Amino acid sequence: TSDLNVPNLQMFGHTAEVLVARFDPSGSYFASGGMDRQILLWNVFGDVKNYGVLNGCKGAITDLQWSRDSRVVYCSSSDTHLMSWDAVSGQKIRKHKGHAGVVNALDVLKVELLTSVSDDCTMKVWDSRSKDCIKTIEEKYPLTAVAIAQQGTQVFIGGIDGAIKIWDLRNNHCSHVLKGHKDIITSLAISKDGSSLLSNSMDNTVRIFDVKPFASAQRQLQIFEGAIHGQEHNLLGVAWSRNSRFVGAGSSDKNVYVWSATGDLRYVLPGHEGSVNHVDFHPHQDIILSCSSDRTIFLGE
Amino acid sequence: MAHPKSHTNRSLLRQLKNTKFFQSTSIDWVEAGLQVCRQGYNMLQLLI
Amino acid sequence: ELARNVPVNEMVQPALGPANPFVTKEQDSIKNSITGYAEREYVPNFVFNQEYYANTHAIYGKRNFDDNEATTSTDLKRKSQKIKERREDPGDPSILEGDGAYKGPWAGY
Amino acid sequence: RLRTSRTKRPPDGFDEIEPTLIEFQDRMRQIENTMGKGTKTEMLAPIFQLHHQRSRYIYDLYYKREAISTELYNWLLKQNYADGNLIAKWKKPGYEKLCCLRCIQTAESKFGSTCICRVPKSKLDKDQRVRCTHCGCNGCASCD
Amino acid sequence: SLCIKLLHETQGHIVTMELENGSTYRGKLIEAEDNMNCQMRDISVTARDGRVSHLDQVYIRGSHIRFLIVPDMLRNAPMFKVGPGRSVPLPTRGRR
Amino acid sequence: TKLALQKILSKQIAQAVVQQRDDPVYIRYTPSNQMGQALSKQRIIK
Amino acid sequence: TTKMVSLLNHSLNVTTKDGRTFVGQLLAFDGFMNLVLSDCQEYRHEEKRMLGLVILRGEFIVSLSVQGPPPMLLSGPGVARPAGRGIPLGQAPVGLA
Amino acid sequence: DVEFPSICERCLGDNSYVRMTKEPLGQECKICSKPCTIFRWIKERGQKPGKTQICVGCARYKNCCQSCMLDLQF
Amino acid sequence: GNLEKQLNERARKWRASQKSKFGVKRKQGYVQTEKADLPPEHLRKIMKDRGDMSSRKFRADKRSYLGALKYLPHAVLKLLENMPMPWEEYREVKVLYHVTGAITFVNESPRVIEPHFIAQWGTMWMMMRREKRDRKNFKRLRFPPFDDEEPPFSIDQLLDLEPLEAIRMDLDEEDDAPVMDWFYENKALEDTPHVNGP
RNA sequence: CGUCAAAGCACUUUGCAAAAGCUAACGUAUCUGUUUCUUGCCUUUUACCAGAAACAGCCGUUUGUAAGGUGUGCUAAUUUGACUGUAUAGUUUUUGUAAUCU
Ligand SMILES: [Mg+2]
Ligand SMILES: [Zn+2]
Ligand SMILES: [Zn+2]
Ligand SMILES: [Zn+2]
Ligand SMILES: [Zn+2]
Ligand SMILES: [Zn+2]
Repeated sequence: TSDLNVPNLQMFGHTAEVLVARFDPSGSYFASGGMDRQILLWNVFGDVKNYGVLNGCKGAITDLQWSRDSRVVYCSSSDTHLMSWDAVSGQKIRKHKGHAGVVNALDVLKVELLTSVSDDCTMKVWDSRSKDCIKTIEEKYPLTAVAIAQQGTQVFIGGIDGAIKIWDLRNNHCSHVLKGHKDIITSLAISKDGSSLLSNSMDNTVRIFDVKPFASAQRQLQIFEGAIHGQEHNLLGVAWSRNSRFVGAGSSDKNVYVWSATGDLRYVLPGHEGSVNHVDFHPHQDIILSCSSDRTIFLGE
Repeated sequence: MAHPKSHTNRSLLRQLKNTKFFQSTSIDWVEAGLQVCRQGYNMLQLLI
Repeated sequence: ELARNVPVNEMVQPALGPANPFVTKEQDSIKNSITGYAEREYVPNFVFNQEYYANTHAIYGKRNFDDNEATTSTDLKRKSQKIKERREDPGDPSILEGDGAYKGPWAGY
Repeated sequence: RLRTSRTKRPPDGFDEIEPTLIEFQDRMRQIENTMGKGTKTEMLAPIFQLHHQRSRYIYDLYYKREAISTELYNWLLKQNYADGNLIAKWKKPGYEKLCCLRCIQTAESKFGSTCICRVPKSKLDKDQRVRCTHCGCNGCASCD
Repeated sequence: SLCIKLLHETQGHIVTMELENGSTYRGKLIEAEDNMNCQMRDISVTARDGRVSHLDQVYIRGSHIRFLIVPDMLRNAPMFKVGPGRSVPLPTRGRR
Repeated sequence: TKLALQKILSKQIAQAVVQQRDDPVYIRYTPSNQMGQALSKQRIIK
Repeated sequence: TTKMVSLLNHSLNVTTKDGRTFVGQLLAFDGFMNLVLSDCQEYRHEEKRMLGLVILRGEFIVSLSVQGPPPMLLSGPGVARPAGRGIPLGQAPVGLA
Repeated sequence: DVEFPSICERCLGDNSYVRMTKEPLGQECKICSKPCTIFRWIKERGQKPGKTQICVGCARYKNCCQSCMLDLQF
Repeated sequence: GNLEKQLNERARKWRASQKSKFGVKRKQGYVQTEKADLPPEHLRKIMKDRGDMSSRKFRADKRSYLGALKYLPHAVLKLLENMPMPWEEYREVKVLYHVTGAITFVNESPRVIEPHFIAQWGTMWMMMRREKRDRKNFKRLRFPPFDDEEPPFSIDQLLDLEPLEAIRMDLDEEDDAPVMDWFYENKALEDTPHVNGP
């Protein structure tokens, strides 16, 4: 039901747990990285082989984000850094410093704006050339995941408190909280249009919220059970489909979960050898990507 | 005279040092010689 | 090694049989080894270690029936305080033959 | 290590601490000769004991009573009168009272773990407070 | 400097230059200096109005030069890196 | 055939260099009702 | 003067003390900002003249501006292979057993 | 994949979580007289470690426990 | 109470997990360390206790003790390669030994400065010629030096004696000022900027 | 010496990879073995004799790279790289022979 040569494709590589693997915005390429301090670039169609490796990072790739140009790659390292890798040549462009802990998550803007959080209880927004944090937000407990709105003024940061913080970069007014969760928010992902937020938390419930200035109270849309988190306190990802009607998630119970956005479970397919850190959908076809802490990444439909 | 052939660096002593059955220290040379002589004598006696 | 991706609701997977009475308890379970089932799993070291630690501690507590302690940050030091006071002092090096001879980590109880 | 009558004279602060180092050497010899009462690895435990004690004596000379000059202390480390690596471990937090250096490294254990002595006694059960097999250590953790 | 190096390169060719008067000179360059003093042969002077005269040997002072039209095939002349002390752009083999 | 022959050849050739290959593997194990009793909880191995 | 180096090989138009304008490609400059322009056109008030390789004196130059951009991974250890998913009979997190 | 030796949970300890090591070709089967791998673990803290004594071919043809040799059914 | 303590405990556990996963010096959750050197008395005691291996206390190690017979010639080569030169009274060698006490490889290579080596050996040539001329009665060492059935010499009493004096030229106070303090060292200029390092 | 850039730096342990492209010392040093030939001494074998060709082993060396150790720092230290790098109002360019109209 796609252009893939095989319905299921196992990808072998890396020397340790793989923590992130993200599609190119064009849907033609994707990269992967993990505890081996290495980034691997792939080809979605054809022989599905490597065409480059991104060496030089001095830490585990906690997260990475493709650029809209599909020419530069931004990687977040556990060693309190944020490198900019030129995909087509493989040289160091810039290294953004300023954090004080492991940088957990990263996101990119529709405008060259980067955002990140780290265990130093801070959030920093970076210009692609400033090499310094133009804005910094300080919290009381460490932050775990970020989501930037494609429009470019609201950022959603989820951390220990179990409540999503919405920050307006210009306003600096924060008296609006998306309460409802009760434990650590592992990942956040914004819908393609920018109306709905996907949240996953260690309180075992994958929930969905609406992102609008106006609401009819109880902004909580619905919750999904089943996706359970283990005792390793991993950062499990969630994904938005290209049509934003199928929400995806990974669970530490060796399960990949796809929901119909209406509360009905759709996929329960097992197949992983360890906790599945990240899950993603192809922006064009019905491919689903899996990334588990077992040195392997799965292809999908 | 043969031009040396390419090969990766390998050494017996480093491989042995990697294992947990070998330790390291610094001693007088004469003490090491006496130890080697005694060990060789004991080995030859045990095979006889 | 199921090669076809397939939805959830046809995952009941029924045996479709009279469910033979003749099988005994020794056949109710599927296994690879003679004793039971065993298969690969990618557990990171730390989680396996700490949870095994907790289970061993619980087993010892059940065996000895002595579970009258708490857990906190300062409570760790407070628990260590009495074990320290029970211990004899460590001597001072260069005092070396009795009458306060140095014994450090090797000090008894 | 061994010094002759015609060797270069050690720094000035050496002679007043020379006799106790001599005593350390004497007892190390006695331990070498002394045989029996243990398994293959237990008879080798008192060596590390005295070695740690000797290094601690030198460490106490410098870092706690400033009784020796820096020149003499570098000389002592260079003459192997003290273990530089053990002192380096003693200078960082969490290893103030380290027993030896074999009880910290994980490549010498069956399951890639440090020794029992490195573990605080508060989380250790009362029954499993035993003597280390590496060196007889009875608790390294800084808390104790 | 690279510009005076190119001007020196031109010597022996035919170069056209105009001075602060507005007159243009068409002749063979035979000498040049760091000051851009130039020696010329077989000059065909075109005045500002348009009058055409001829000269045989001139020594134009450098300070009265606007620009020169160097022959085209000197576009590929090498532009060498110049160190701090060096006064002529030449190939280098030492430190810099 | 190439794969099978290469595998058997590497196995045969492998029979002096000190072997250094140490890395833990974890396995999820399930006991099964040996002598009645009440079975046992699931175990995993290091 | 480091910025001036960034203008090498760019296309430049230079207004002169006379008032003319030369357009062309920059080859090399000078400390006195003597300019070397390749494929130079003359703007005399507008009249077009081909000049070619031209060396402008430093005094003659008044201002300059650009008009155009300058004319302009090995392998990895990854290998893919098809495979299927093997369903386990358990439902528990990796740590818990 | 040379995965496990078959041992009953009576001599596998009362802890649901134990660690064990293998030494390939470490002993000759006390029945097969065959090169077989050894497995060592700890039943419970404070007793001597156990180990498997018979190969995988045996204790399976006999339906027995490789360490305690009590039959796995009775 | 309540919220503050609960969030503090949750942050504690999360930070412990993060430290384990991405520790400063941790590889797979454990701290990294380097294989260190044991005191020489460890090896001395091992070799003293083992003796002639005529005790059942070490009966489990005999197979390994005998298997090191395969690598003994390597130990012989490493020992003979590092024999002390005439101008040094004693030489301390980095050694690598079996915990059994089975084998003992001198784990070093005798790297020297070539001009320095040639100068030292030319000096030895001068002094040896001078002493052969001046001795007037040279008593050669007998062979074998020790009695056939004599027990091997005890290291306990070899460490108590003064190591006597070696062949050393009287280097001039002024003419040979540059090389006075290091001409007869083992690692001549190890700690000076004249050599890269240890 | 100066400016700019990024890299903590000095020393050191271990793993992996590579080492003639344009005829030239990876090692200014120097051993052993196998196969196929030709020899020497030879009652037969090992052990040998000494030349060649084709192959290997061992003792060593250099570089890149990755993860650590020790000592000092990040409230600065060092290393690496790049650079069209310096004065100057008094004639040869940057402290105006300019305005005025045409
Ligand atoms: Mg015969
Ligand atoms: Zn200890
Ligand atoms: Zn110890
Ligand atoms: Zn210990
Ligand atoms: Zn059993
Ligand atoms: Zn058998």
